[PDB]
Order: sequence, then structure tokens, then C-alpha cells
Amino acid sequence: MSGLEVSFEELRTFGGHDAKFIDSLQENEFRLYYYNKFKDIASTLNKAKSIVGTTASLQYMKNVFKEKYLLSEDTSGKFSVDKLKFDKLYKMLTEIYTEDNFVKFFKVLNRKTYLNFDKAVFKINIVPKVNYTIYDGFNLRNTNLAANFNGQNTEINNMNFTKLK
Amino acid sequence: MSGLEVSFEELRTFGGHDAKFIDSLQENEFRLYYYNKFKDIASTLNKAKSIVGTTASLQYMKNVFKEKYLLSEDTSGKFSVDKLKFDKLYKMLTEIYTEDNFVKFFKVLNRKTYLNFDKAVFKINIVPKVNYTIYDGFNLRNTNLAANFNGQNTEINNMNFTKLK
Amino acid sequence: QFVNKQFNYKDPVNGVDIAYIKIPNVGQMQPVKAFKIHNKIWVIPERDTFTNPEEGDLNPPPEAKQVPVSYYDSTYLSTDNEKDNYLKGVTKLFERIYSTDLGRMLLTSIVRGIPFWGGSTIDTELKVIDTNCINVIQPDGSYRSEELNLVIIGPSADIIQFECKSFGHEVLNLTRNGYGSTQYIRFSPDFTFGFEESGKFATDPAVTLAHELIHAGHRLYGIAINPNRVFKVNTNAY
Amino acid sequence: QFVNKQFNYKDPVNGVDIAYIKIPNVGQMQPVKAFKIHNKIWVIPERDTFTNPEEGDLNPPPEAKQVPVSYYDSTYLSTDNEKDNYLKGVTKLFERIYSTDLGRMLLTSIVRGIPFWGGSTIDTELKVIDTNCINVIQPDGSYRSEELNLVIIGPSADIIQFECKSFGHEVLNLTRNGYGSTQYIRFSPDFTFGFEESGKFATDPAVTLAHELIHAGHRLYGIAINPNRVFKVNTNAY
Amino acid sequence: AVQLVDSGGGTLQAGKSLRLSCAISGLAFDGGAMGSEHRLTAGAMGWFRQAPGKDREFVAAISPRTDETYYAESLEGRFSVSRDAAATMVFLQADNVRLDDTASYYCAADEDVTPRVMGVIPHADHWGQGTLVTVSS
Amino acid sequence: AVQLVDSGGGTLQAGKSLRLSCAISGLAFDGGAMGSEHRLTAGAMGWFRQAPGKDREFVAAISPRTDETYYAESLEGRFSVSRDAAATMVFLQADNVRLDDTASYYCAADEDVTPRVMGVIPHADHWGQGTLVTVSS
Ligand SMILES: [Zn+2]
Ligand SMILES: [Zn+2]
Repeated sequence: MSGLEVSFEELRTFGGHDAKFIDSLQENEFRLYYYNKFKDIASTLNKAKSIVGTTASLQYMKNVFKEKYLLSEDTSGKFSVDKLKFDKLYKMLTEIYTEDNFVKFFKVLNRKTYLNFDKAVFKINIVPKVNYTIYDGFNLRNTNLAANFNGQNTEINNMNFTKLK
Repeated sequence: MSGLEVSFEELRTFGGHDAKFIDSLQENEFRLYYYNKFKDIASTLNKAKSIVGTTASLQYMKNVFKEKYLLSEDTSGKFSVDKLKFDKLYKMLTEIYTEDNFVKFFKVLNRKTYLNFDKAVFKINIVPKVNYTIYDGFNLRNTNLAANFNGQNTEINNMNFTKLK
Repeated sequence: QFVNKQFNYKDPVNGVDIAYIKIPNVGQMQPVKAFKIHNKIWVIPERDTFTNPEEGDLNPPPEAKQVPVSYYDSTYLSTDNEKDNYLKGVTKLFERIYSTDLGRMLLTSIVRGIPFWGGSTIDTELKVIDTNCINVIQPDGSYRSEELNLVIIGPSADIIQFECKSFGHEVLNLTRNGYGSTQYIRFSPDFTFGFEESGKFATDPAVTLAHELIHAGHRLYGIAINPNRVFKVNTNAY
Repeated sequence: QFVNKQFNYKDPVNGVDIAYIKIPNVGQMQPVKAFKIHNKIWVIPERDTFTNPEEGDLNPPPEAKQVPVSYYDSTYLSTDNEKDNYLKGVTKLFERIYSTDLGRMLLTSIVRGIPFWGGSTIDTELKVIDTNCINVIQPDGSYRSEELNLVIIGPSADIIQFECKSFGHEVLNLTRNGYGSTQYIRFSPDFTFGFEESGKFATDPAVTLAHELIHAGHRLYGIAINPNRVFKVNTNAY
Repeated sequence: AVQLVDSGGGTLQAGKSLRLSCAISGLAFDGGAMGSEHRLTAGAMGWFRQAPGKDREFVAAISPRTDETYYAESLEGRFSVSRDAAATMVFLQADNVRLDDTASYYCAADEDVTPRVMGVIPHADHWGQGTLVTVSS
Repeated sequence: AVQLVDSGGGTLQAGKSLRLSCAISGLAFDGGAMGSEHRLTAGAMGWFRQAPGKDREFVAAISPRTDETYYAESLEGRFSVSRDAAATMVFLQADNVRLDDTASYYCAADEDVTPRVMGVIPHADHWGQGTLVTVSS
């Protein structure tokens, strides 16, 4: 049977159409799973009484992770995982931070799937502002490179793209 | 390990860049193999003395396959497989008759690999010369459909493309 | 012009190029009107509910079809009127492929690759193989078994599943041992697949028919490769 | 501006943001100059010949690398001059990603996701996990072990293999159990991959660094998925 | 109990001016999950619309505590987002209503996501009921 | 013993006319493998060239027994293929030689493949030794 063999992590990391391959079912399983892992961390904190390393006080270190995991704290100072705050953070880390979305933000040309079997590999040098800028990448504004992603074009901007073997 | 899982037949049938995935080694194995199979057929003919079915005479039927397989015939009337004539026919059937080459001949837009996971499927009707012609396909000459394969464009030629579900 | 006559589904049979037929390898089956558009090539404007015993059900399988898409509809290709449209459509596509040097060549190769006569139990005797013939009914009730290389037939349950079928022999693998065999192509000139570009396009149906004709060429010359002979290609990972 | 100082490889160490360091999980290893471009984020302008005991050989493996491409060169990233260029390049890319709302957010999340302190054998006690620290040498010979979340390091033997490594623990799977762990990214701002379009283009290196930073985010929050958890997608066949 | 109540719906003739309002309630817009430390670098109130038979598309959004706004490239010169200093209402205005606009409008709000991120992804935790807009001749 | 011998090589100035010849030998052009029944629907003699540092690209070809020809879209108005009725020689002519042409030219021949198929695939069983062409100022 022909087709492709893709990984969950890689697929999630890339986002875009690729991500639709993952069925609604495998999605919930993964979510609930990591949900439980966080609860386990909340439980480990609620139980902490001392601390080694010499870093700081159990007070500080506990606040640090309360922040890392967006934990809810009650009257007793006991931490708990908030479903909604969890979904948002999970969502944020797996659906929002994706290669595809970053592409929409850089306005550049890019592959449409994490998979690639091309043998084209180039040497470059982005340091010089004449070749690559923080805001325009290779496609320098108010330049011929400006539109049509000519800056990303191997032929048209052959100066910034020494091909290898 | 991520990637794709492709079939030899399908890959060969499509041709194009896809075909390069097959390494020089698997290519020779396949060739020699089928070479030997033909020799076997040549041997079966050289040995034929009678014939059932009532079709024609062993003379006719033998000439028919001498032609099908491009067999060489000697003084004794014994058939043999010609290496060169074999390579050309093998080449012809597996490297020349490809979907990709046919695309170069129809001047149409088409996928670049036999693999496809799209869910877009349309209903059409090529019979009426106003929709599709033997020489222009959907891209009718001296028409707006003419260039940019507008005729193959679902949006621009929405009349000849009822989408399904 | 590849197809001389111009067939019209309703045309009366003659047992030569328009006739009802039966396929030996189907056993009990109702005859089906067919059309001989060219030497060694026939067209059956019907839903393929007989090449495979497990067909006939123009309905969706038990659970789900393990593919991206699949379309079903049991009234497709049921009215003589539709059938005539089907016939006209396959005809044009053939003409389309023929209209090119590459298509003329392929079509020559197909018509030229008759399935080998190794159907005999004895080595010094040539015999036709039943899977490579069809029975053509004559206007009087006779029937003449005819040798053919290719049959274009309508799709099965899954309307959009195109394929190059073939009746296998008992022992040997005809499409892989050099012998070759009558090829049947499930196909429909009434549907096509789309694909993305910079842009929503549609595949030209002739290119699809080409793909299938290409498979057929391999098979008629017994040089096909086991469809299960797949291998793997790794990505560049990151 | 994401990276305040402007580092220059040749700058003298201070044991705070420019210093030679050692990684606990490497055992015997020569210290390597590093740069702290931001809170919890360091940069080591060296060829990664220590994260993995089986590296150090900037040479091609025995036979072949099971991938489409692979580049090798042992003099890459060896001259202080090149190293400085590397540092400048990674710096700009960071600024580039930071320059967007999405990049600012991700970078906040990374700097915010310190690896959990479950390195203790006793449940009522918090303890750092050695794999999540580095030893920063002071100008006097001391060394202060510091907690960090991310390290950008040069590529190994295969110059074009980019990856998000991580020192695993003994028992538990830090990148999958919620704890998270210091992420090391093998990367090079001096190379990029091309791809085809209607047209021969090149991937913007920032997008690649993004991909890796994204993996890192998952890992720092221990929510990554086993890289070996793959599944299959069938084509529509024909 | 977060709530979004769109309004200003009805119909108009090509060229007429339409004003849409959305009463948000239940959102503290105090820097979302991150915390008060993010009061000013987070949050978004905006508008989306769905053309009968078309996809839900983004229009524009403004920041709950700042003046930051973002418009779909396609519409900076045909629409204008506004907000009441209170940070409890959002307004979408437009004059010379084309027929291209005829559709259903929805207001969205996200505690911790910039108006730009809200527009490009797009993304939003809370949606409004939806208000129908239709132009004539 | 099939043989292909290109010639006409050397150098010229931009605008000068170049004539190339290729002596084929060992090919019966009698309808290739299919047979005499194909004498008229098969065979091809043409030209290919390789620009220093570029791919081998097709130029033009003519039929061995007919007048059929085919040119790379890019060159119908800058080149012209010819053949001697004998069917033992092929000629590529061109006037006003540009520098765009500077390259190595090769003649090809295939018993059973139309000149068009020879050009589009491209394909050819027999190649010539190759003759270098270079223009100046
Ligand atoms: Zn990855
Ligand atoms: Zn196929």
C-alpha cells in the first residue's frame, strides 16, 4: 500500500494542512495524557517540604513552577491544574507555535509539509545587512528582491546562494 | 523514521522525478529478470509443434508473437531474443510511456508525483465541445481559458466543475 | 481518427462491433452490451459488478474505505442516456491520447501486445487462455469467443476508484511472467480529481486514462511489477 | 531588542555572560567558550562533538547516511573568525524571530519553562537535575553551576543535520512526563535548504530556527511526543 | 460567565453607513494567564465575518489596553475598529457599505493573544452570537 | 556499426552564419523495430547542444523519410534543420549566430521514435561525438 509515514511530533511542530491528518481521537488522548502529567507535578509540589541545591527557598522555587505551569493556588497554598488554563497553554504550545504560522508572520516562501527529499543545499551569509535583514529576511524592501520572493530565488539572487554538492 | 512508502510499479508508471528514487541496482535486476522471461517465451515457441483452439496455424500464431516480442528469427526458423531490441522495448514501455511525459505532450497542469491525499473531487462532462476538446482539453484555444490553464482552474471555469462531497 | 464508427449506446447489435457479451471468468452472469471501438479494444458502459464476485453492491462497505476520498451512488451509469454519455466520453479521451505521437505509439503497443498462448498442459502445443477471451453473442443466439487485449469498464461501488484489473490464472502470474493478459480498466470520464497550486485545479481526465493505459501496457507484455513491491524513502529530518 | 549586548567571539570572559563552560553530562571534556545572549539561553559557537560520546569525528560515517543529503567538512566553524560569524548569525535570527508577535510569545514561553526540579530520591524534597545545568567558569578558576533552558550549538559531523537534542535522565522521560529539560539545538546559520516551486527557492533560515525552537518549547514543558510515534496515510490509488 | 453580544444588525443600501457594537463581559483583560505583568502586552478584541457560503474571515481587532489595531490587508481602507476606554465594548464601523460585505459578523476576544496574532492564525477563545448584515439595491 | 560524425565546428563572430553536418551510417531507417510497415511513421535525426555548465538541451530534428520537423519552441526563428534525400546526413543551419548559442552540438538518431518524441522526452539511441561552437566579439 503506497503513501507516507509521518510522525506526530513532527506533524504537530509543522502545523498547516499536515496537522489535519491527526484524527480528533488521537488528539484527545494526547491532551488528557499530558493533563494528568501536570496534575502529577501539582501533586509533587503540594507535597514538597524541603529543598536541596541551595538555590532558594521552597517558596521561590514553588512560585517559579506555579508560573511555568499556570497553576491555580488556593487558600491552603495548594496548587491545582486549571482545565481551561491548561487547554490554552497546550493549545498555545502545539497549535499556535507552528512552523506554518511563523511563515504567515515572516511573509516568506516555504515548503508546505515538513517532508522534503530535495538535494539542493546552499551556503549563505545573513550577517551583512546587504544580504539579509531582521525585517525583510532575504527579500529586501524597496528593492528588486522586494516582491515575488526574488530574494529567496536561487537564480535571481545567486550572489547570496553558493550551491554545494 | 518519517518519509514515504512508494511502489515500484506506480513509481515507474508515473515517471518524472519520482523515478529517480529507484536505484541503478534495482533497475538492472528488474531488467535482466524480464529479459529471462522473454527468453523463456522464445524457448516455448521454438518447441511448439501443434496448436489447439482452432484459431489459425502454428505459423500464424508464431509470427504474431514474434512481432509482439520483437523476436529475431534465424535460418532454422528458431526465435531468439535480441538484447538491443529488448532494451528498447523495455525502455519504451517503462521509461517513455509515463504519465509525466504524457503531460509534456498535452501541455496541461498536473500533479508532480503519483501520490495525492487531496479530497477535492469534481463532476464533469467533456462530451460537449464547448467544455472540452480533443486538442485543447479544458483549456480552449483563442479563449480566456487559453493560457494559465484557466480551463483546469476550478474557480475560473466553475461551470465545468461541479464539486462533490 | 482512432475510433471510426461513432457509436450510440442505443444502436442495435450486430455481433461484430456492437454486441452483448459474457466473460468466461465470471461464471453465471447476465450478458452486457459492449462496443468494439478499435481492434482488440472494447468498451462496456456498465458498473463493474462482475469482474469481482464481491462486487455488485453499489453500496458503501461495512465501516470505512481506508482512503482520503471515496464517492458512492448506485444510480450512476444506470440510464441508457447516461451510458451513451459514458461511451462518448471514453471515445473522446481515446481520440485525445491518440492525437499525440506518444499516445499513438502506446496505443499501437497495446493493440500489438496480445496475451500469450501458454494455456496448454503440454509443452509442444499452443493454446489460448480462457481469461483472455470474451464471448460475443451473435444476432441468432450463437456466440463466438473473441481474443481482446483491453476493456474499459465503468467503476464499481466506489465511483472514483480507477484501476487496471485482470483475471489471474491458476498457477502462473501472467502480468509478471512475460505472457500478459486481457486488461480491464475501471474508469469514468465523468469525474476527476483536483489538486493545489499557487490555486485550485483539476486533473485532465485524459492524463488519468493515460496512467491506466500505461499500466495496461506493462501488463499486456507481462512485465508488470507486483503492486506490493514497495520500498521506503526517508525525509531529511529536523 | 532581544539580545542586548553585542557579542564578539574574541571578547574576554567574565564568568557572567561570556565564559568557558563544561557540561556535567559529558564527563571529561575541554571547556568551551559560550555566550549568554539572553536569560536562560546560551550559544556555543563550536562543532557539537560532545553532546554525544559517538561524535567528535567530523568525518563521514563508515558507509552512507540514510538520507537524501548530507554535507561534511571538518574545517567548518574552526577559526575564531568563523565562530564570530556564527555567533552574529544566530543572534540576528533570534532578533528576527523576536521581531514578531508570535516569536516574542514563543521566546517568552521558552524562557519561562524552566526544567522541573524532580531530581530528588525523596518525595518531599525539591532538587535540581544535573542534566539541566552547566558549569560556568569564573575568571579565578571557580565555577558556578547555572540553570538554563536552551543552548544553540554548531552542527556535528553532518553539517546540515539540524536537531533539538537533550540529555535524558536515567529512568523517567523528561521531555514526555511534564518535567522538561535543557534543550540543545544543533544548528547553523551558514547553510540552508532549497525547494521547488513553479522556480528554485531557498528556505529562510529563521523559519528553520523557528521549527527547532518550537520543538524546544514542547520539550521544555515535557509535553513532547516520542519521535518514534509515527502512523500511516494512504494515497488514493490508481 | 464570559459573554459577547453583537448588535447593529439589519440591512442597508449600497453606500449606507453601518455601526456594529459588541458588549464583552466576564473578561478581566489583565494580561491573561501570564499575569498583571502582561496587562499591556496581551489581549485582543476584534471582528470576523462569514459570507454566506464562504469561510469565516478576519476583519480587524484592537488592543484592550493599548491603541494597537490590525486589519486584514484587504480592509484598512473600508473599515475601522474602535474601543471604549472602559474596555467593555468593541465597535466596527464602515461607511459606503458594499454588497461585498453582506454577511454575518462575529466579535471575538482573547485574554492572552495580540490583536495581530488573533488575525493571522486566526485565533480567539470567545466568540459572539453573530449579527447578520445584508446590503441591497 | 552505427556511427555519427558531427562537423562544422570552430568559432565565429556574433552574426556570422554556421553550418553543421552529421554523417549517419549504420541505420536503415526502415521503420525501426516495428518493421517496414512503419517506414514512414518512425525515426528521427536531430540536434542537441550543451552550454558550458548547462544541461544538454534539444534543438531540432527532422524525419528520415518524411518532411516532419520539430523545434524547441525556443528556436524556430533562429535555426533550421535539413536532411539529404539519401537519408545519410543531417544539417543544422543558423545565421546571425548569437553568443547565447556558444556551446557543444551533438547529433542524435533513433530508429523508431518520431522527431517530436525525440525532442520532448527527450530520447535517442545514438549520439554523435560532439562539435564545439563558440562565438566572439
Ligand atoms: Zn522537526
Ligand atoms: Zn497507478
